[PDB]
Amino acid sequence: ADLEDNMETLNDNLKVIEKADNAAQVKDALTKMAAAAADAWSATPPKLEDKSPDSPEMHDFRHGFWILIGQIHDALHLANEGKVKEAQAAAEQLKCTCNACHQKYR
Amino acid sequence: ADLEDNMETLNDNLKVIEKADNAAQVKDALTKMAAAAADAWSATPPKLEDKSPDSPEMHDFRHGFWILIGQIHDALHLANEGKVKEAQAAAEQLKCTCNACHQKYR
Amino acid sequence: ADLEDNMETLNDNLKVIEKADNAAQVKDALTKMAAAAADAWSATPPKLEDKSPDSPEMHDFRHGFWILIGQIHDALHLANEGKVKEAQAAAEQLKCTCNACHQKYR
Amino acid sequence: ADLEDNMETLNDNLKVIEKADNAAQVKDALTKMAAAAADAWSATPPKLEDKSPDSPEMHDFRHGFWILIGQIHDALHLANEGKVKEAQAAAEQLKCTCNACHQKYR
Ligand code: HEM
Ligand code: HEM
Ligand code: HEM
Ligand code: HEM
Ligand SMILES: [Zn+2]
Ligand SMILES: [Zn+2]
Ligand SMILES: [Zn+2]
Ligand SMILES: [Zn+2]
Repeated sequence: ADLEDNMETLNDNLKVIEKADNAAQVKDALTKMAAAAADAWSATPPKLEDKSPDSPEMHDFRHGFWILIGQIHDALHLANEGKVKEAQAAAEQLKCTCNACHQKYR
Repeated sequence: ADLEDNMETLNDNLKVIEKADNAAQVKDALTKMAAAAADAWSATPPKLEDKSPDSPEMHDFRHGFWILIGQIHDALHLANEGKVKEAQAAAEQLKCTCNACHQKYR
Repeated sequence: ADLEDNMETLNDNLKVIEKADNAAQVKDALTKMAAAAADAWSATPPKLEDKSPDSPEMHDFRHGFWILIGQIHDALHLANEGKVKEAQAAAEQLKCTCNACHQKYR
Repeated sequence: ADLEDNMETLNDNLKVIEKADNAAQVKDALTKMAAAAADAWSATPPKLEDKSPDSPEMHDFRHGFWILIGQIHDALHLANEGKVKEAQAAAEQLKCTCNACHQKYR
């Protein structure tokens, strides 16, 4: 659905990964994050409402999702390999991307 | 919207890139493809209708979109640098990904 | 060592993947390709000997190795998950990048 | 050459990026970092000397370099586009990867 709901599922599932005991829990959480990130692709954030869909800001905004999506992808492979700690570490590294976009556009 | 519509916009814009004379045309077409690929993320193809969203087939199906999205991302950077020929070559390389998914799931 | 030798190991191991019966064989081959691709990074091809290391051609040449390295990395994740067929398909998709560089610079 | 020398050039060039006033400076520094990261690929860190090259630790160590290499690649596209501030931000995000590997293996 909307940007806020997608952001909520990203946040909820990042916390799930942080507290996870097994690979299945991490895999499920990352799958849901992948779907939320993909669904958020086309959203226009409130702070960029006055800007063109083709503006440098909107391109940069969408670029952040490219980065997040790529990171979720790789973290899911690590989880699929049963590498819980490695996948959790990869999910922690996702935060740098979360935080970078929030700093600019939230 | 639906899978078929997203595939049409992928195909339309790939052709635009092949026939393009300037970077602006390639940039615009790749941007459209990126949106279409992200929107297609969550779709269930007709041939996998009987399968679980968590089946090996559906994970592999979605994985192909991860690959496509990554390739579109890189091609847009080359287009942004004004490297028309390089971006066109990158777009041609996308076809390997198109064809690979079609052969399995179309 | 030298570009030719790295290319030999890339080609040899690609063929090993094609003929492989299990994931261990694919994993081993892809690990060898990863090392060869990384070692090839800083090589200057005969056809670009007259060009500056900072030339558009040399940047483009190195870029092709980034692409190849990224694809080997993902294919190895698939092999690590025991997805032999998927990893073999991924390795087949590597050829598009092999061929693209050879057409321009070999 | 050796791991320590590669780390020095990574560190020196990261600082250059942080203090840079032009895209050319950032481009040059990122190119050097890419070469150093590629060269570090096959190194065995002192803390993993008693481990097999096929150990989980060595796989994870090498994985960190793939991640770094991917991020340097993206950052260089941004610099090539003349987006100094975006490239500098991308280089800052590299630190997350530097720091993550150091915490585990330094
Ligand atoms: C896993 C990574 C991420 C997490 C955990 C996350 C989490 C959140 C949370 C909890 C909110 C607040 C929702 C609310 O109550 O209003 C939010 C808002 C927001 N996020 Fe993220 N986020 C992530 C990645 C990103 C990325 C990559 C972008 C941009 C590329 C982004 C852009 C935004 C924007 C623009 C808002 C404000 C939404 C609004 O006001 O409607 N986020 N995020
Ligand atoms: C740029 C690359 C691609 C192009 C140019 C392309 C093009 C097309 C076209 C023209 C159609 C027929 C649409 C119609 O009239 O019904 C189609 C269908 C389809 N494509 Fe793609 N495609 C691409 C990428 C992909 C990828 C990466 C996947 C899988 C991950 C995929 C999966 C499918 C499926 C499952 C259908 C069947 C849709 C249906 O019958 O309802 N495509 N594609
Ligand atoms: C997995 C894919 C690849 C395969 C199977 C492959 C295989 C080969 C083979 C069989 C040769 C000729 C044999 C030799 O002289 O050693 C060669 C040479 C060469 N390759 Fe590739 N290669 C691959 C990837 C690449 C990529 C991505 C690039 C560009 C970035 C590239 C650039 C070159 C160049 C410039 C030569 C000529 C070197 C010379 O003759 O001194 N190759 N490779
Ligand atoms: C751009 C990111 C990075 C920067 C700026 C950086 C910088 C440094 C510096 C300044 C040192 C101390 C000098 C030395 O003794 O080598 C060092 C050491 C080291 N780094 Fe990094 N590094 C980065 C990335 C990484 C990554 C990704 C890994 C692992 C995947 C890693 C593993 C190590 C190890 C094992 C040492 C200790 C080796 C030794 O000195 O005996 N570094 N790094
Ligand atoms: Zn990975
Ligand atoms: Zn690129
Ligand atoms: Zn993958
Ligand atoms: Zn990018």
